[PDB]
Amino acid sequence: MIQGVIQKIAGPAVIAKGMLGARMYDICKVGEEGLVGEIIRLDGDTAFVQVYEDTSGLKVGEPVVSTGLPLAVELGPGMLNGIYDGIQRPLERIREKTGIYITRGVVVHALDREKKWAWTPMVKPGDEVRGGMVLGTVPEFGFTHKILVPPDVRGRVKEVKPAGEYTVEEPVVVLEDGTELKMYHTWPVRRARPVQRKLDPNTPFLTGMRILDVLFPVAMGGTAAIPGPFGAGKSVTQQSLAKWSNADVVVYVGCGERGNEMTDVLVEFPELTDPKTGGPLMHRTVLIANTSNMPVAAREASIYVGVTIAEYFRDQGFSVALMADSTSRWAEALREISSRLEEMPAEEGYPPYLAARLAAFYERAGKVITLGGEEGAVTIVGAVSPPGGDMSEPVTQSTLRIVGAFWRLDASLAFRRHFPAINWNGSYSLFTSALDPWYRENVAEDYPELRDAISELLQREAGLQEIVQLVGPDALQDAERLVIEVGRIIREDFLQQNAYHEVDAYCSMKKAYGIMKMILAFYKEAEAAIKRGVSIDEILQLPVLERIGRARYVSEEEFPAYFEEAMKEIQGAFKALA
Amino acid sequence: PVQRKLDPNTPFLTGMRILDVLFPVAMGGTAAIPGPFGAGKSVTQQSLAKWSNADVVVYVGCGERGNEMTDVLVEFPELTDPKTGGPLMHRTVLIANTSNMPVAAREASIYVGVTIAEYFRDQGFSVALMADSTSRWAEALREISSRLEEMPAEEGYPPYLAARLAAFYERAGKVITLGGEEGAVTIVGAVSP
Amino acid sequence: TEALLARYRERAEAEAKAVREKAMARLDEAVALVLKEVLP
Amino acid sequence: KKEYTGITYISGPLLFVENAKDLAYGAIVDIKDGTGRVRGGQVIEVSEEYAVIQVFEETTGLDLATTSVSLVEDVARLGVSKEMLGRRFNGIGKPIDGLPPITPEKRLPITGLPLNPVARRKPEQFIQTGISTIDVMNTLVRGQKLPIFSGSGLPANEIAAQIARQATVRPDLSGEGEKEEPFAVVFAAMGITQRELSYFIQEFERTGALSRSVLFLNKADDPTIERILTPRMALTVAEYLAFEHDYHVLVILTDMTNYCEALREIGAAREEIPGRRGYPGYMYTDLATIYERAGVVEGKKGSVTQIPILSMPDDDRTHPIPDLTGYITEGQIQLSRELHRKGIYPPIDPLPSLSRLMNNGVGKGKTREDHKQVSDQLYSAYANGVDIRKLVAIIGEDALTENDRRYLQFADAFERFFINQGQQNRSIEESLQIAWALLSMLPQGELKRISKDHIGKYYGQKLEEIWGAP
Amino acid sequence: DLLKKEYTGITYISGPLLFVENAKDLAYGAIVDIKDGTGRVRGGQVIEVSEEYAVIQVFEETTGLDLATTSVSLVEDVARLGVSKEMLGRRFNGIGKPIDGLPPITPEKRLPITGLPLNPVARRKPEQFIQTGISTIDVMNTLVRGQKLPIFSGSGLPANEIAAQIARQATVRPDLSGEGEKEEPFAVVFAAMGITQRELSYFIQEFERTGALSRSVLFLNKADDPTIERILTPRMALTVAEYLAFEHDYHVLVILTDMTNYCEALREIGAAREEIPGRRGYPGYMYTDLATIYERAGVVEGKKGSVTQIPILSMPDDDRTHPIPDLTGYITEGQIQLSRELHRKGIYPPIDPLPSLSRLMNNGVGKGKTREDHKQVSDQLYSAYANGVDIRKLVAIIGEDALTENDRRYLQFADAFERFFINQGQQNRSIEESLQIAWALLSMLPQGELKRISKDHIGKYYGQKLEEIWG
Amino acid sequence: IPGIRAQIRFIQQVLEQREREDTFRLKRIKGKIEAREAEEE
Amino acid sequence: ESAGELLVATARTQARGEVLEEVRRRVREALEALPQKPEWPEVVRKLALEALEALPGAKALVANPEDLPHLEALARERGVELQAEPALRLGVRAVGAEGKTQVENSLLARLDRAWDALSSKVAQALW
Ligand SMILES: Nc1ncnc2c1ncn2[C@@H]1O[C@H](COP(=O)(O)OP(=O)(O)OP(O)(O)=S)[C@@H](O)[C@H]1O
Ligand SMILES: Nc1ncnc2c1ncn2[C@@H]1O[C@H](COP(=O)(O)OP(=O)(O)O)[C@@H](O)[C@H]1O
Ligand SMILES: [Mg+2]
Repeated sequence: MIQGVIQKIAGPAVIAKGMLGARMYDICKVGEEGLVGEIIRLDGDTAFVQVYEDTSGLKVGEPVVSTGLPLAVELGPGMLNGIYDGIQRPLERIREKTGIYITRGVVVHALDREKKWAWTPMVKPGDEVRGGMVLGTVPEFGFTHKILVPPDVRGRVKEVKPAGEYTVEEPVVVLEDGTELKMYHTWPVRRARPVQRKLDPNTPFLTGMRILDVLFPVAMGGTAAIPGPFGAGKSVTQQSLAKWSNADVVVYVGCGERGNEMTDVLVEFPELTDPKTGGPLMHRTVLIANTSNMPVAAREASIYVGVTIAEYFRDQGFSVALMADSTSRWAEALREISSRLEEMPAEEGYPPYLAARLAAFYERAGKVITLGGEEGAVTIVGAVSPPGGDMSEPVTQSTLRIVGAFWRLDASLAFRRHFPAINWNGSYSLFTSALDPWYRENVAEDYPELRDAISELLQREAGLQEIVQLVGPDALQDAERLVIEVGRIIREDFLQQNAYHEVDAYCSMKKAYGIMKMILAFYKEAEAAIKRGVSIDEILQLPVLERIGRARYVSEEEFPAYFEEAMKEIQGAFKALA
Repeated sequence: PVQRKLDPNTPFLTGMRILDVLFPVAMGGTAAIPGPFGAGKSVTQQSLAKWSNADVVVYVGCGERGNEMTDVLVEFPELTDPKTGGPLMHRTVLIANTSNMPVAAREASIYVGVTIAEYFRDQGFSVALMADSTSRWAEALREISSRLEEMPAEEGYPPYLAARLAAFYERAGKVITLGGEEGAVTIVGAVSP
Repeated sequence: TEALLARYRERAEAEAKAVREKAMARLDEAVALVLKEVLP
Repeated sequence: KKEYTGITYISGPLLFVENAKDLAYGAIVDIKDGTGRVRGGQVIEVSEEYAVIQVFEETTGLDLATTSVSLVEDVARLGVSKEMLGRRFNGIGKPIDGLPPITPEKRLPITGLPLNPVARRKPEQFIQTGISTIDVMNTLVRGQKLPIFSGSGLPANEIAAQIARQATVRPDLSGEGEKEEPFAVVFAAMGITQRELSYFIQEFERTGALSRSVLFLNKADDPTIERILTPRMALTVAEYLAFEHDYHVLVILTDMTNYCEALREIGAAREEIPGRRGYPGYMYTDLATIYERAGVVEGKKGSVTQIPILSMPDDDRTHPIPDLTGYITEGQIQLSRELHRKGIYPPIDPLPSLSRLMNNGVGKGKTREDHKQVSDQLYSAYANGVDIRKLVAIIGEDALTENDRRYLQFADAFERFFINQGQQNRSIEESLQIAWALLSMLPQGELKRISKDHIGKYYGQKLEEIWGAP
Repeated sequence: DLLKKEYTGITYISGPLLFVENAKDLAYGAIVDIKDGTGRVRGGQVIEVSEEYAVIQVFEETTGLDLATTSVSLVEDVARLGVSKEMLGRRFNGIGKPIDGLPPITPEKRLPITGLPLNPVARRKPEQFIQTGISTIDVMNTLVRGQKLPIFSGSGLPANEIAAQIARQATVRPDLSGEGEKEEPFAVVFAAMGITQRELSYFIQEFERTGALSRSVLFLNKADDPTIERILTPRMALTVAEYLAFEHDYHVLVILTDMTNYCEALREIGAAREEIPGRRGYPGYMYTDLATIYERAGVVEGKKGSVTQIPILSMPDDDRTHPIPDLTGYITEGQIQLSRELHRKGIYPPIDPLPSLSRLMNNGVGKGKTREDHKQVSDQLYSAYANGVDIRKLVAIIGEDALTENDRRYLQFADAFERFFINQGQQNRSIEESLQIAWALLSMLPQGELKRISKDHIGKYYGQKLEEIWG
Repeated sequence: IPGIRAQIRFIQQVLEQREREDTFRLKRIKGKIEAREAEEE
Repeated sequence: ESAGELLVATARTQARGEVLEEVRRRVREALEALPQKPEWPEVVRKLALEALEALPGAKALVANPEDLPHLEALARERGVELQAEPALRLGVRAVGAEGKTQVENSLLARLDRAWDALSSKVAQALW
C-alpha cells in the first residue's frame, strides 16, 4: 500500500508526505495507533489527511498508511437495533472494550461476526443474478431482511448454501467465476446507490402531528426541513416523528448534538412499542450518534453513513425515514476543515461546495423502484440550527431551494410554551396537491376542501392581526372579531400538541379531520348567529367551545363517539341560542 | 484645456416653462433628474434635445436596457429640428451601451461623451450633454472596482466614486476657448436610485 | 379518438421501418465513405 | 489526442496540470483516472508553469500518478439543429430522453455575441399567455424580458408549465392571419429536484407541448458548472432558431436564484473576492449577458421572448438578485402569498405587477382598441376595492357608501374570477369579456379611465362565462 | 523520559505565540517549559508541530524573552494534572498550581486535562430533582442532577449572587422521590476565569460563611492573570470534577464564573493563529471547543456520583443572539436568563421565565418525583404570563381603560406574579411553598381558563389566596 | 415611523460594517496565501 | 389531436439513430483487425510519423509487440525506444520528452473524435 510519514500536525489535520499514488477521499491509518483518516487534498508528494479521531500526542515522523479505498459501510443484517458512531463502530462494543470513555484507535467490526442468522435461500444454482436481486431472507426482529447482490455485481449462481444458521462472513452464495457473495457487502458512502427509476411521491408520510400531517404534509419520497433557534423544539419534533411515524425503518442521525438526547433515545425507545409491528420500537431504529464533543471530522461521515444505511434499507423494499438531528453542525465541521486547508470561503466561512454537498445529500431521498423490482422510499427530515435564529444564514437559504417541505419554528411560540411552535406564516409545503387523491380515498371525500378552508381562516386571521396591532382587538366588527377568535381556537386546540402526553402525542388523520370538521361547523354556526344579531361574547361563553378544546385529549379508539356527540352538541347549542 | 472659466451668469433655456422659470439652470450648469418608469423622463430629455438653445446635443447611454435604447435609436432620426426643419440627428451625437456590452466601455462612455462635448464646445458652440443614467455608470464603476479587488467603502461603491463624479461634472461650464471664442457645456445627469 | 392514435402509431412505426430498410441499402457505401475520409 | 499527465495538485473542484500551455483558456477537458471513469472539467486559469482545471463532478478517486487530462474543444460549443424540438437535455447538450443524439447542422459557441443596438427594433406584437392577469393587465410583448417574481412556497413551476403549454401568437388579431409563423418554447431548468423534473416532463408530454419545446433540465445534484452553462445553451438554441428559421421563441429560465447561487459558488471557488452582499461583483454583467439576448431584429421576422423565474430569498426585493433583475428587465410579474393561501391560482397580484413595454404591444390593430383603458380601469378599481376591504374591517359594512359596497363586490368577484383562473386557456377576447363583465358591476360613469364610446360598445354584459356556462 | 532536552533557536515571538525550530520530536499538544535569560520558567503548549518548526502558545506573558538565550524544554507529551481526594479544601491558579500556601497535592493519579468523550451508551438519564430554593428555577425551569443549566447574565445583573445562593441552598428531596435517605452535601468545584477582585472576595466570603470551603475545589484565574491560563482552567476544573464524581461517588456542582472570558481568550488565540472566524470574529471551532467543556457533565450508568454544571456567562449587551450565548444554548440543556428590566424593578432574582428553558425538566418532575401537578402548573403559568405580557404590549397602545375585564385580570396576574413568585429575596423556598404560591397566583384567573391543567388538579388545588400564605 | 427608520438604518450600517470586515479578512488571507506560496516556493 | 407530431418525430428519430448506430458498429468492426491486412505497416507508419510530428520532442513510442518490428526506420531516425504492450492494439502511443505530455493515435480515438464533425456529412450522404 501507499505508505508515508507525518509531516505536520495541526488539530484534526495531519499532512503526510511520501504518499504519491494515493487517491482522493481514501481511508488512511494516521499514526502508530492507526487513527482513521481521509485524504482531502493532494499536493505533490504530500497528502492532506483529516483525522476522524483525536490527534493529541501525535509525533511528527509517525507512519501513515493509505488503505486505497474510500470510506465504506458494512451493509447487512445486524444493524437494526444497535447504535453506531460517525464511522459506523458499535458503541456497545466500544463501551465493553474501553469503559465509560470513548478512546481513539479502537478497531471493531460494524457487524457482529459471532451472531448466527437463520439463512434461507431464495435462488437456485444456474440462475442469472444482477445487482440488487434477492439472494435470500434472514429474520432479524420480525423484519424479513433480504440478502442483496451488490449493485455492480453480475454473474450466474453456482452454489448456494442450504437453510441453516450462519454468520455474516459465511459465503452463502458463490457465483460462477469464483465470485463469493456473503450476507453483507461494503459500499462507498459518497456514491448514491443506483435505482431503476424514480416514482412520484403519491402516499403521505404520517408524522402523527396534526399541524405537520394536515397543513404542511410531506410525501413518502419527499424532503422536509425544520429550522429554528435553540429551544424551539427541533429535536423533540425529531423524536416525535421517530416514535409515531408510519415508516418501516427509522434512521436517526445525531450529527454534532447533545449526548443526553442520544441517551434518552437509547433508554425510552426500548420501552416504547412499534405502532405497526407491535414489538419494541427500538427494533426498527438505527442510531448514528456523533455527539458534539466527538471529533469534528466525523460529522460528515455520520451524515453519509446514515443516508447510505437508509438507502440500503430502501433497496429491501422498506419505507425508510431519515431524521438528521443537525446539518448546521455538518456545515461547521466543513468550515473547520476548510480553515485547516486555508481556502477562501464562499459565505460566512463555509466552503463553496457546501451547497453542492447539501443538494447531493437531499437528492438521495425519493420513492424509487429498486434494482430488485420492488418499491422503496426514503424520507429525509433535516434539522437546521442557524446562528441566532438567522434564517438568512447560507445553510438555511441553501436548504430552502431543495426541500419539498419547510417547517419553520419561531421563538415567540417557543417562549409562550405553545408547541410544536410551528410558524404557520413562515412554513410551506409543496406536496398538498399531489396527496389529494390519497386523502380523499383514506380520510374523506372532502378533506382537501376542509383543509383549504382552515388555511383560509388562518390567512384571514393573520391579515386582520395587522389591524389588531393598530387599533386593538375590540375595535373590530363582530365578524372580524369572530374570525380572530376562531383562529385563536384553532391555534390553541388543533395546532397545539403535547408531545409528552400519552394520548395527545399521536393523532391519526381521521381524528384531525374530525377536529377540523367540528371547528368549521362551529365557525359556520357562529357566523350564522352573528349575522342575525347574536352577540359574539355570548357565543364565546358556550361550553361546547370547551368541548372542542378537550377534543384533542380523547383517545383514538373512543374518538368517533365524541366527534358525533360534539357535532350534535354544536347543532343543538347554536339552534337553541339562534 | 480652456482659456478661462466663466461665471454661471446666463440661462440655459430648455423651452419648458417649469424648468426654465421655477428651477432654472445656467448655460454651463449641471442638473440632475431621477426618472421613474412612467414619469415621461425620456420625453423630457427629447424636449431638452429638441427645443433648448444648445447648438449640439450629446446623448450618452451607460447601461440602458436594450429595448429602451432601441426606442431612442429609432425615434431620434424621426424627430425634426425646429431651428432648420430637418432631422434632429444632424446636431446630435449618440453614445449607446447596453447592459451586455463590455463593462469598461460602459464606464468610459461618459468620459467619451463629455470629451466629444468639450471638443464641440471648443469650436464656439453651446453643447448640452445628457447622461442617460449615472447610476448605471456607477454600477459599472463598482463592478470594475470589485474586479480590481479594492475596498468596498459604502454599499460596494469604490471610495473614489465621489471623486470620479466630481471630475465628470466639473467638465461642465461656460468657458472662453483657447481660440478666444465663447462656448459652454451643460450636463443633465440622470440618476436612478 | 383512440382509433386515430392507434393508426398514427402504426403508420409511424411503418414509415420508420421503411426508413430503416431504405437506409440498409446505402449503409455499406456510407461506411466506405467514412472509412476513406477518416483514414489519412 | 493530446493527453496531459502530470497533475501536481488537487483540492476540491480544482486541479493543477503541468506543461499544459497548449490548453486554451476556458476550454473543456476530459479528466480520466485509474478506473477509466472520465469526468468533466473546465480550464479556468492557464499559465506558463501550469493550468488550473475546475472539475465538474466530484474528485473522489483521483490521484497524481494515474490521472490523465485530454482536451475536447477549445471553446464551449453546442451543436444545434431544427430537430432539437421534441428533445430533452441535461443542460450541456447531452440528450437524456433516451433518444439518439441529434445531428448538428452547425456548432455554435454558447457565449453568444451581443446584439448590435442599431440592429434591434421596437417590440410591437404581444404574446397570448392564456392567463388573464398577464394577457390583460401585464401584456407580454414579443422581445420583452418579463421576469416572474415568486417566493419560497409559491407555485412558480406550475405557472411556468401553464404558460409554456398555453403561450401562442395571434396573427389573426393583427390582420395578418399568418399561421405560417412557427412558435417554439425553450425551457431552461436550473437546480431542480427530481419532483420538479418529473412534474415538468409529465406536463410537457401530456398536452403535446413537447412537439414545439426544447428542454434543458439541470438537476439539483448535477455539477454547478452545468447549471451555469444551462441558460447559455438554452439561449444559444433560442437565438439560432429565431434568427435562422424565423421562429417566435419563448424562453423560460427557472430558477435564476439557483443560477446566481451557482455563480456565487464558482466565483468563490476561483478565489475571487465577493462584491456586495457576498455575491460576485460582476453578477450584474453576467445576468445582463443572459437576459439581453432576447429581442427582435430589424429585417428579420424572428423574435426571442424571455420569462426569467426567480424566487426572492425572503420575499425581499432588496436582495441583489431581484434588484439586478429589475435593473435589466422590463417590468415584472409578482406572485402573491396571501392570494395563494386563499386558494387562488395563478396567484398573480396585479398591484405590484408591471409590464414596461405593454403600451407598445396593445391597442388598435394589435389586440383591441380598448385594451389599455380596460387595464388601467381594472388596476384603479382593484386598488379601491382592496383599500375599501381593509377599511370595512374596522368601520363595518353599513357605514360604507353604496359605491364603496360596489367596489367591495368588484374586488371580491375580481379575485374570484379574473385572478382565480385555474387551469383554463383563455384567449385575449375571453379575458377582455370577463374584465368587462367585472367592470359592469361598477356603475356606468364611475369608469373614468375608459372612454364613453368603448363603454357604450361593451358595457352591460353579465357574469356567465365563468359560472353558469363555462 | 525524565532526562532534560533543551530546544534553543527560537525564531519568532509575537503576542502569545512562539516559534521553535528543530523541535520535530515535540508531540502535538505537549506541555513545554520556556526558560528565559533571567532563569524564570514560563508555561507553554504546542499547537502546531511540523518537521520544520513547532508553534507554542505561551501561558504567561512573553515579556523578557529573547531569541538568543531563551530555552524550551519538554515537560510531558499530554497535558496532565495531578488529582486526588486531598484537594477538597485547596485553591489553585489557572494552571493547577497551589496558591493557598499549603504544600503541593500528592497526586493519586495524573489525568489528561482534555478528558475523553463520554460514551453515550454508558450515560444514564438525569432524573434526580434538585430543589434549588428559587421558584423561577424549581417550578418553571427545573434543574435536575447532572444537568447543564447556564445562567445568562448582564453587565450589572447579580448572576454571581444567584450562583452563590444556589450553591448554598441546593439539595435533593429524597422523600419526594421515595428514596427516604440522608444525602451527602454537594461538592462544589469553582472555576473562575478573569474574575475580578470584588467577585472573588464575595465568593470567598460566601463560601466561608456557608462553610463550603472544606468541600470545595477552587481554580482561580484573576482578571490580571495571563489570558491563556483561562483556556486551561475550565478543563482542569472539569477534570477534577469528573475524577471526584466517577471515582469516589461525589455529587459535584461545577460553577464556571465567566465563559465570556474563555471565549475572549479563544478568540485571541484564533486571531493570533489567523484562524478562519465565524460570526463577530470568533474562531470557527468555538462551538466544538465549548462542547468539549460542557458535554463533560452528566450521569454515568452504574456510578453513584454525578457532575452538574452551572456555567455563568455575560451576554455582551444583553444580546441573546451573540455567538457566545447562541453556542451555549445550542450545546447546553436550556438556560436561566436574567432580565435587566426585572432587576431595575428591584425584583431579585430577576429571572424572566419566558426566555428561560430547562430541557431535562420532564425527567425530574411529575408524579412520584415531586408532585403530579408540577408540569401542568408550569405550563399554565407560562401561558398566563405570556398573555399578560401581550396585554402589557396592548396597554402600551390603547391604554388600560379600553381593556376588558379579562385582560385586566391577566395584567393583574402578571404583575402580581412578578412581585411575588419571581421576587423572593434571600429566602429558601421549598418546592411545596413554590407550588402553593403558584396555585395562589393561578387562583386569580377564572377557573375555566386553566386550559392546560386537568380538572383533577384544579379541583384539588384551585382556591387558595396570597394573603393566606403570608399576612 | 422615524424610530423604525433609525433602527433600520442602524442595522444596515452594522451589517455593512460586518461585511466590510469579512471582505478585509478575505483580502488578508488571499495576500498571505500568495506571500507564503511565493517565498516558500 | 396533436400527438401525431410527437409520434412521427420519435419514429423518424429512432430509425435515424438506429441506422447511424449500425453505421458506427459496422465501421468500427471493419476498421478492426488492421494487421491482418498486408497494407497495415504503411498506415501504422503514417500513424507513427504524425504522432511524432505532433510532439516537438519524442522519448519513446509504445505499440503492440508484433507491431514493433515495423517501426524501426523512424526509431533509428529519432532515437526513440520501441515498447511492447498488448493492450495498445492497432495504435501508437507517443511520449513527450519529459513524459508529462503524451499523445495517442488509437484508431478508436480517431473515430470518436472524428464522428462529431463527420455526422453532418454522413446524414446528408446517407439520406
Ligand atoms: N410633456 C408631456 N406632454 C404630454 N404627454 C407626455 C409628456 N411627457 C410624457 N408624456 C406621456 O408619457 C408617455 C411616454 O412617456 P413615458 O413612457 O412615460 O417616458 P418614460 O417611460 O418614463 O421614459 P424612461 O423613464 O426614460 S424609460 C406618453 O403617454 C406621453 O403622452
Ligand atoms: N412538541 C413539544 N411539546 C412539548 N414540549 C416541547 C415540544 N417540543 C419541545 N418542547 C420542549 O422544549 C424543550 C426544547 O426542545 P428541544 O427540541 O430539545 O430544543 P431544539 O429546538 O434545539 O431541538 C424540550 O426539552 C421540551 O421541554
Ligand atoms: Mg436537537
